Amino acid sequence: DILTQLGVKDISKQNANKFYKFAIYGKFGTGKTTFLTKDNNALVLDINEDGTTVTEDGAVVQIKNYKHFSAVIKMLPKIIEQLRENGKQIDVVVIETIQKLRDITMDDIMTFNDWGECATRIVSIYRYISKLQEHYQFHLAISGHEGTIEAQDQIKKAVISQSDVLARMTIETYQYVLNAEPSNLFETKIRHSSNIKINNKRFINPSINDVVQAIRNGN
Amino acid sequence: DILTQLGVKDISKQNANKFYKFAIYGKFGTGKTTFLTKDNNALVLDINEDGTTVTEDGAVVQIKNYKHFSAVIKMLPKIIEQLRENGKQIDVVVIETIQKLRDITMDDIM
Amino acid sequence: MIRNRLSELLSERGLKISRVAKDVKIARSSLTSMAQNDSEMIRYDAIDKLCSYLHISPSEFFEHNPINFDFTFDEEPNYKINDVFEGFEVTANITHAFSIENFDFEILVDVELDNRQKLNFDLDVSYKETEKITNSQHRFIFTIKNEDENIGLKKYVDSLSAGLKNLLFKKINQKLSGYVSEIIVKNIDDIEELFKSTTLHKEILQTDSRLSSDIFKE
Amino acid sequence: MIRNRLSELLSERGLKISRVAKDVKIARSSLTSMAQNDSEMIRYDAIDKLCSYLHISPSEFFEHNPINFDFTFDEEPNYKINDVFEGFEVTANITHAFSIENFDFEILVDVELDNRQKLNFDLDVSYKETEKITNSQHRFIFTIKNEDENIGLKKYVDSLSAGLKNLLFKKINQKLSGYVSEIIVKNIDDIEELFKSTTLHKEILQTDSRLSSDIFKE
Amino acid sequence: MIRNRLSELLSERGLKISRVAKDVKIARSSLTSMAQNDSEMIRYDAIDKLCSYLHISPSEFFEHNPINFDFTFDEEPNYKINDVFEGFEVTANITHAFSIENFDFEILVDVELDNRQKLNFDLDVSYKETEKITNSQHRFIFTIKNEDENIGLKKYVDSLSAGLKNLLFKKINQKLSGYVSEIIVKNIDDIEELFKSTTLHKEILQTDSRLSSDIFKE
Ligand SMILES: Nc1ncnc2c1ncn2[C@@H]1O[C@H](COP(=O)(O)OP(=O)(O)OP(O)(O)=S)[C@@H](O)[C@H]1O
Ligand SMILES: Nc1ncnc2c1ncn2[C@@H]1O[C@H](COP(=O)(O)OP(=O)(O)OP(O)(O)=S)[C@@H](O)[C@H]1O
Repeated sequence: DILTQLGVKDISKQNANKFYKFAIYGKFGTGKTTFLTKDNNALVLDINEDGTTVTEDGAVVQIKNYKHFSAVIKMLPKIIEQLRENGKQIDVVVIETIQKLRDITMDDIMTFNDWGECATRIVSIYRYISKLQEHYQFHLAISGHEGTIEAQDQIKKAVISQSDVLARMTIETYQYVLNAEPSNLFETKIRHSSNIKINNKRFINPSINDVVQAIRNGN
Repeated sequence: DILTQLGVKDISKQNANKFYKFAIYGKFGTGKTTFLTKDNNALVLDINEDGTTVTEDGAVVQIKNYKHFSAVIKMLPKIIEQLRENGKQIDVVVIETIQKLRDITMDDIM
Repeated sequence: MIRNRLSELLSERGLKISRVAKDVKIARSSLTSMAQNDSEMIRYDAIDKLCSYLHISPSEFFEHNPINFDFTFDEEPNYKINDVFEGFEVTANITHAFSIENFDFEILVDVELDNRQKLNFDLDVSYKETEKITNSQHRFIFTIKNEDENIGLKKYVDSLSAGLKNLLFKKINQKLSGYVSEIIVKNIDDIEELFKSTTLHKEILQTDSRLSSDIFKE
Repeated sequence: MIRNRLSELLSERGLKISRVAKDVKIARSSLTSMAQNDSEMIRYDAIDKLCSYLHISPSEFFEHNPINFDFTFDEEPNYKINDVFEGFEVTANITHAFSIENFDFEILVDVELDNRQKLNFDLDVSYKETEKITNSQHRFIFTIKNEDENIGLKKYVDSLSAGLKNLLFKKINQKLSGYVSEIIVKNIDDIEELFKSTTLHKEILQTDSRLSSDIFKE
Repeated sequence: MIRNRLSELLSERGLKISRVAKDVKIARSSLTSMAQNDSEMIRYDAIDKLCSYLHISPSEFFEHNPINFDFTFDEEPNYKINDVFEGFEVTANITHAFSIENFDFEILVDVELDNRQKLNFDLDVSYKETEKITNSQHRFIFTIKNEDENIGLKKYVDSLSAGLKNLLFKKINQKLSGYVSEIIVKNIDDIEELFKSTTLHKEILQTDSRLSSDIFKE
């Protein structure tokens, strides 16, 4: 089959159960981690930080070194199988901070040559995670700090391009709502098929499930 | 166990008895130290100051030098064991002023 | 056919390779290679030191059989290999890097009897499938197309002692693995992994191919 | 002690070295060296081709004896050599070039039995005379000084088979000839002939020394 | 086996190391090392000065026993080490830095008798656990796998005098500690503490491993 020999594949079947990636950038104390772990079915790879207190249930692994980060990503297939074997439910893998990934990769490589290598490390990680993402049915989520998400463009470009849904979480009694509605002041994008229509792009008390259901089924 | 070999651990068990850290910033004379030592079960590592008068009971250690600060932190495990052995109850370790930590660390690096 | 019997003799007496090497003053690496039939030449000194040490006559050390087999592989094989792409670079699964549409060729075997008379048997071997022995390693499997015409070859093979038969099977496989691996490495370009580094060519050379046929049963 | 029996087997069957080399496809030079016990290593292929060709089991090809002898030569010998002049350059008679006043040293021999037990015998060897085997060639003759103390060594030597004994005598002589020749070449400077050219050093190296003693009778 | 008896003699007479060094004019550091059996060579002058000072004959100074033991460690051991992470940098507890999944190897011991005859015993040693001797220091514990086959070795060991036995046990342990420590330091990278500085490699070298087995009881 010349079709099979090349990578050509049908879209209707590919978009049916696809596991979307989610990037959520927020200001301080906006409860961004709450959203990612609200489903209580998450594995949090936090970096030099411990915000697992807000989460009620799940598995959390502290990352203290770039070497430690490389190991967990390489053995991530094996890990997911064990937590599921233990009966723990993992549907989403979360990296707590993109800025810390910049800091750790920089230490490993320690100029624009250095910055380009740092970008190369970041792009390589996403490609590796994605091939496993299709294999193990795990949603990926990365979170960062507002300062658009704060970082150097080469990274921002890569993150925004690859990310399916990019959202900004803000608090508006006070209410916690995720707003992905288009806007010049802040940049947000949710990907849905032509037939699917999002009547409301702001979600109050949001969870990863609710977003998934909105992007697969009618809002 | 690959899980145990890495640091992956369950959250339900970790958040059950976790000891939370507390940062309390206040204006002058807002009784901020009262709150921290109201439980009367506290060890106050005050820095170049003495506000232990508001507290009723507990243990207070004056910190006068960066070298003194390093020593108490390094031997803090041993200390907690002794005060508890004496029967004094220590459940919270308090550093009176973050700005003084800036001042002392700056002297050490200068 | 001829092989050293050192591995069997040491096992029965229970002596370990390390102790024998220390006493007979022969370097461990050489004695281990000679324990296997891998070495091509043996120094007269080694034959006497070991024979005096294990109170074994030279007869016992070597097993002989007048039979002798020869294998020749076609200079021009028919091979078709189709690149599969699919990002092999991320996960090291050879199947993703390349797929063999069909690889078939002929191996000519001459079973020379003890008498001067010799018999000629011609084997045609074709690709069947790529089995996955372990998650990280695979073994290409090739099956002989014509076996009914060459049934007589099997009668000569099983006549050998078990130790000689195991040696012959290693020889036929080692050559096959080198032949097929060398052909593939040329047609497919190497791909280096993102995350020490294992290039595609190194993985292909490591890969082993074992013939699956009625004639050879072990 | 171990030697190949190819020279004896071929002689009894009457096959010439040339015909055997042509058939077994082994180069004449290698087969001739292996016919003598000069070679140090033998290739497994050679053991089988010859054994199948002469219908001989591997046992027959090798002769073994558990005995084992070792010889060590003194690092510091006592040697006095006096130049004779007398125009050696014209006629190539070594005696004219140089004369040995006295060359004496010790050879230490350890006769290891089949059992772990070993016996030590110490031989003292001295220069006696330079015999003229032919007009153009001479053989230095050295005689063991103490033989009565080392009579027991002789009892172990004659216990070997004739073929092994001839091999051992070649080994002791080859080493002695190399030892004495190397010492002399250094002390005496070379002289080139007027009238291809044969320098004194080349003649000294060619010269052979054979030990003359009761212990060794062949 | 041979050791100096200076430590015992001085203790019975009650003389302190400092006074003896001042009188015999021997530097304290050398006399202390020689008080232990650590030194490898002793100067003739030291043997006489001390012997005249303590009215002791040379016989008394040295204790001798014709027995002699030899230990050889496998060049290729089987070792698996898994990094534990867990922020060792903060608290210096080796266990946090690394964990040994399994480390096993063989030590070959030759007990040479007074007679030329020697006996060979082969010991297989494996990792068991890492005991914590003190809060800041740990001692890896290794246990001999096969002891029943090597019961005879124990009969030779306890035959020595207590002073010689204590010396032999120090020698076997010092070598083991160097062997295991050197292997681990290579596999695990060093980690420097935040708060003089004690790197991981320095701590690993300081760590000592002591064999725990029935054969050695002291
Ligand atoms: N015609 C349209 N009407 C309404 N909304 C639309 C329309 N086209 C796109 N959108 C919105 O934009 C989403 C798709 O954006 P994309 O097509 O991925 O944008 P793009 O600019 O082509 O790609 P990048 O990756 O963002 S540069 C949809 O899910 C809607 O939210
Ligand atoms: N809970 C309280 N209820 C009533 N009065 C209080 C309370 N806490 C503090 N005070 C008053 O404040 C006094 C103690 O003030 P401090 O605890 O010294 O203030 P602080 O802000 O912690 O320290 P500084 O040195 O003034 S910045 C008490 O003696 C009371 O007069």
